Amino acid sequence: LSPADKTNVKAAWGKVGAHAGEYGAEALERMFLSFPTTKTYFPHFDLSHGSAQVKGHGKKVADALTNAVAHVDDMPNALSALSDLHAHKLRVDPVNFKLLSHCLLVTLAAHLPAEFTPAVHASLDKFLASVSTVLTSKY
Amino acid sequence: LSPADKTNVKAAWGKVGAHAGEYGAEALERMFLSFPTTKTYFPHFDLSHGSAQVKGHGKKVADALTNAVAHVDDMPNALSALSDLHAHKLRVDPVNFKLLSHCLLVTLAAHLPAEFTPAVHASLDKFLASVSTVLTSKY
Amino acid sequence: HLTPEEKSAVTALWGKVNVDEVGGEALGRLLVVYPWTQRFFESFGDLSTPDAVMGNPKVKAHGKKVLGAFSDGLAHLDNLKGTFATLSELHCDKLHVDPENFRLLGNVLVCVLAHHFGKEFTPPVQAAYQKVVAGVANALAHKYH
Amino acid sequence: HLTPEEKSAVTALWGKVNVDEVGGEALGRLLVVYPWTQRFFESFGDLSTPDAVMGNPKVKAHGKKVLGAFSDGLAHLDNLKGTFATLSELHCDKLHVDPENFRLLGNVLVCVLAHHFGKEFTPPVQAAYQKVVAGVANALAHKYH
Ligand code: HEM
Ligand code: HEM
Ligand code: HEM
Ligand code: HEM
Repeated sequence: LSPADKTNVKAAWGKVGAHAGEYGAEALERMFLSFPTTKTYFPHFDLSHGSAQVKGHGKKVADALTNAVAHVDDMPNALSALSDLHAHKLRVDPVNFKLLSHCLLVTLAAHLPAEFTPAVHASLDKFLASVSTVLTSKY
Repeated sequence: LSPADKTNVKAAWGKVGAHAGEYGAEALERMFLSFPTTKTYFPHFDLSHGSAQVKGHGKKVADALTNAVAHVDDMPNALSALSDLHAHKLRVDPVNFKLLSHCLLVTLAAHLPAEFTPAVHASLDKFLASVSTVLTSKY
Repeated sequence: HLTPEEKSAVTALWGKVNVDEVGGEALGRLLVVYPWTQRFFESFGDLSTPDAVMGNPKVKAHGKKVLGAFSDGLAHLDNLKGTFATLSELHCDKLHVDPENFRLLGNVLVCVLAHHFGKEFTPPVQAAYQKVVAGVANALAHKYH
Repeated sequence: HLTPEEKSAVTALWGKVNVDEVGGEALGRLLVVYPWTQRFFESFGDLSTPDAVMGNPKVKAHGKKVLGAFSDGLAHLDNLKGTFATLSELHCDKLHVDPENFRLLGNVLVCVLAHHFGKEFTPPVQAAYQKVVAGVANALAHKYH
């Protein structure tokens, strides 16, 4: 990421703060409804609105993203274990990372109107595409 | 790239040898006919079959790929100048790098039947996707 | 392809949309977020900064035309191919825009609606709009098929 | 949309295709080159190495069925949607395969044809086949639209 993008991502994620988990759970719910093909990766999950399993999983996704923001210059190393899980174990189709990234952007636009400027939108899209590249690196 | 992929790429490119330029020109011709949208990036070019301009440009593409094979562990540095040209100056749509990569694979399959094994096909696809990632890095 | 509930939810929200500003914001954000799209709009003027893009009068005026085509599509959901026939021919044969970019603009429009309506742009409301933008993208890419 | 010349070039080359081996090679290479596709074929057995994939009898047998559907499509180019109606329903509603993978298989098949015919698989011949595989991919993705 470029210095301008790093600064935009750190500033936007700071405003997200303690609500990261909530936003993560909402992004997953938006993905399951808009793109039903993504549901096949979670047969062992309760996928109903306001599910405790979706809330719990949304927190884990958000924690991984918060750790990626803090380690923005060393993302492949910080997310190494997650790459093995998604690519080797779960065999997640790479197109699904784009679908989740889009749903996270929609979630942030709906909750942070003053923060979601065109410049910040561009930086967050670049950050999520970098995260997706690391998670599919084993392919 | 993994050690297995590096070895496959070096062995397949060694067999290509002095015919790299010819294969580069053929890959471009295959791209222009199969995907006519790509022609808009070359209005100043003679795009007819057996064009001297296409032959000359095919040699430049092949030389850049040969340099990438020799600097496989340091690809972002070796291809840095080409990233600025394609992304900042020419504004090449990222989808076009996938279209050219596919046409190069078709060209190699038609000229090297004994060399184009499923394992070598997989390694060459990974190498071309790494080249494409570097050339679109400025986006 | 839309259930009666989904159709009423899309139509209700669309009537609240400020056509004079939503279109300009969607087109402007495509140019900022995906910079390769700027080569098709060189003749629009100054596109050097995000603020110059959003404030460009030709970007705002063109955005109104784009949203007008989307409004036309919502009025003829059963016949999307017929409603976008000449527009498909224009984008393909004259402009040579790769069809992947139609999906990107559709997704950017979804982000702009979420930004303008907040909590009113609920997950079932988004799901119905995703069906609409995918249909519009597919109808625009017909002359390539 | 294929020109009469393009239609005759595709049909002529297809008559030379060894159905018993081209299909197995195209399916096998998809599993090796794009490893995420392997999760849909877990019940096929050992897929751990490229040699195990290419030598798998269930991969070879299934490949013949895939090529059979392509042959059916080439016989009904004017009505691709009708020819792939039930197959579209199967891949979408029962298997939940992302439509992007239909394009990938089409491209792998193009590589396999170039490998089998060499210099006979000329750039105009490839151009006509690219239109066919894109048409087949679009007809298979209809039940999603
Ligand atoms: C932004 C991209 C993503 C991030 C940061 C992310 C992060 C995570 C994390 C942290 C875990 C838990 C790992 C553990 O507890 O050991 C996880 C699990 C998982 N992820 Fe992702 N993930 C992402 C995208 C995806 C996508 C696109 C899919 C598929 C649609 C997916 C499917 C799964 C599944 C199935 C599991 C295992 C759930 C379980 O069995 O408990 N992930 N992910
Ligand atoms: C494998 C990926 C590619 C490689 C290695 C590659 C390599 C090159 C090289 C070495 C040059 C010449 C630079 C110079 O002389 O200073 C060049 C020029 C150029 N490339 Fe690429 N290129 C690739 C993909 C593409 C694609 C996909 C397009 C668009 C469809 C494209 C369009 C151009 C154009 C328009 C020029 C300038 C030609 C001119 O005005 O003379 N390139 N490329
Ligand atoms: C996906 C939804 C899209 C719709 C509904 C759409 C609609 C339109 C409409 C209605 C026009 C006006 C044509 C006229 O007045 O005769 C137009 C023009 C144009 N569109 Fe699109 N468009 C879309 C996507 C795109 C994309 C993704 C690009 C390129 C990135 C693009 C580039 C253009 C250009 C360059 C023009 C001509 C502008 C000029 O004459 O200066 N469009 N579009
Ligand atoms: C794009 C061209 C494709 C064609 C023409 C095609 C055709 C077929 C055909 C004819 C069948 C047999 C159905 C039956 O006998 O009832 C089949 C089954 C299937 N296809 Fe495809 N297919 C294509 C792509 C894909 C892709 C890309 C995937 C996944 C990556 C896929 C996964 C499957 C699976 C899992 C089955 C069921 C196998 C079983 O019952 O064990 N197909 N396909």
